[PDB]
Amino acid sequence: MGDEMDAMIPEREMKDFQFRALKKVRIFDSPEELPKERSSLLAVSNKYGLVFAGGASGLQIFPTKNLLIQNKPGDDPNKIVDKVQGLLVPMKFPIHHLALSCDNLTLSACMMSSEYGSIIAFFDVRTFSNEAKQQKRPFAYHKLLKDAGGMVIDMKWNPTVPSMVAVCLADGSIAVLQVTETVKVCATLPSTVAVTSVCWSPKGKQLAVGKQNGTVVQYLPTLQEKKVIPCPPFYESDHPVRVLDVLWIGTYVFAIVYAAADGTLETSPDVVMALLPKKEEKHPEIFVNFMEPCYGSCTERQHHYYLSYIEEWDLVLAASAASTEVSILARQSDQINWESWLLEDSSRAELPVTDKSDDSLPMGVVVDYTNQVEITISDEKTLPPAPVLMLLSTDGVLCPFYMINQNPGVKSLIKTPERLSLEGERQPKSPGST
Repeated sequence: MGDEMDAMIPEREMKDFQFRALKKVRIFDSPEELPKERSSLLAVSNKYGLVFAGGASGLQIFPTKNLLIQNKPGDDPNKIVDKVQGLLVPMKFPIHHLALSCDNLTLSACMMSSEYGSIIAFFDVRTFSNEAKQQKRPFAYHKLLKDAGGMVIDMKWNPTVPSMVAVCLADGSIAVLQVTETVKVCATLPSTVAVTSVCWSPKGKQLAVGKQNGTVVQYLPTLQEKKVIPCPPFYESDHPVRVLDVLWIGTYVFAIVYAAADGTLETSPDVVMALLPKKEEKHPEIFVNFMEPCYGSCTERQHHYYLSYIEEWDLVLAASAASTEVSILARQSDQINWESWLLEDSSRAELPVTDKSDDSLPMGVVVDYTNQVEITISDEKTLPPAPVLMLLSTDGVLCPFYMINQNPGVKSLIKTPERLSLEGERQPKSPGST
C-alpha cells in the first residue's frame, strides 16, 4: 500500500540512461568455491588506458581497449570469449586487493601469506611497460604483521597526493602510508578504534573513516580528528549498525552504507545519502535512506558496496558483493536531494549466471574513460564513444557495459590514453644479485 510517506524512497524511472553490454571476457578460470571475503580485484589507469586484474593465476595487466569487444546487433549476449592475451605477473600469494595511485604510477597488491601474514606489494607501473624486464617485480613491500586481522578490507590512494594511501584492516586498525622510492608509515590508529572503511575527501585534504559504532569520522592525513558524523537517528540501540563503506562525494555530501553491527549477512546493508549542514545553516544532518538499491540475493559473501562518483553526471554508481546488479543514485535538479534510477529492463547492467547455474557477483568494479570506439546499433544510428563500466565477477569473467547518458547537457568524459615515459621507474631497494 506504499503507505507512511515518510518511509518512501526517492525513485525515478529513467529512460535517458542505458547500460549496454559488451561481450563478456573470461580472464581467470572459474574458481572451485565461491569467493567470500571482501575483495577489490580490478583497478584501472585512465591516464594510460590500462586495466589490472587480480586472480588465481596472479596479476593480469591489459591495454584496456583489448578487453572491450562490442556486441554486434543480434549477437548472443550470453556468450563468453576467452582472454585477449595480456601481461601475466605471477604472485607467490593470492591477491585480495588492487589499487592505483592518483598519478597512476604505483599499483598496490595486497596478499595473504600463512607464513608472513598480510603483505602489500607496490609495483611501479612503468615496469610493466618496460619490455627490458622479463620479470615484473615490486619495488617495495609493506608487511602488515597480522593474519586474519591483517586482511585489507579497504585501501584507497589519495586523489591528489601521489604517495599517500590509506589502509584499513579486518582487525579495525588503519594506517596512512607514504610510498615514494620506499614505504613509510605516516600515521596509524590501533584496532581498538574499530575502523571498517575509509574514503578521502574530493581533493585529498581529509580522510573519512567509517566505524564499527556506526559513525563516520573526518581526520586530517595525520589522523587528527576533525569532525564526527553521527550514526543516523533511525538506527536504534537495539539494532546497532556499523559503517560498511563510505564515499565522500562533496564537502558536505556522503554516501554511507550501513550493515548489521554483528557482521550478519542475512540483513541487507542500507545505502544512505547524508547531507551535512554548513556551520552556517542551523539545519540538522539530513540522512535519506535508499536501502537496498542493489538487490542482495547472495547471503554467503562478506558485504561490500563498490561506490563511484561521476562528477560530470552528478551521480553515484553502486555495485554490491551480494548483488548481480549495478544501480545508480543521482542528484536531482535542486542539487540537494538524490534519487534512485530505475532503468528499463533492456537497459540494465546485471552479471551473468555461470554455466553451472549459479549467479556471478562482483569482485572488482572500475570505469574506463579512455574508450574511443563508437557504438554501432544500426546502419542508421551510431552513438559517440561512451565510458565503460567494468565488473570482474566471482566466476573470473569481465563484464563490461557502455554507459550511455542522454540526459540534457551532460558533456563528454572520454579521453585518449596518454603515453607513458619509462623515465623515473623505481628499482627494488634490496635486490642484491640472484
